[PDB]
Amino acid sequence: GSDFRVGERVWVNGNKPGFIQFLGETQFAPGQWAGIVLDEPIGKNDGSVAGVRYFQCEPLKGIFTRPSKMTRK
Repeated sequence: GSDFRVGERVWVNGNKPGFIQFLGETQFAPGQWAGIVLDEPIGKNDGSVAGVRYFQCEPLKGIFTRPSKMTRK
């Protein structure tokens, strides 16, 4: 009903909660991406990929996902 916004609480596939820290295109892949800081350290990065920073968080709490792979509740 409404587009995602920075700061929104989201649930990534598998029902992993996090907050949106980045939205848009990135250098590592085409299309739209969502940079999320997860509640749990089950992520893959600190908000950067290949030395390029999109956002910042603990090294194991950041992940980038397609907006289609996350939902609100």
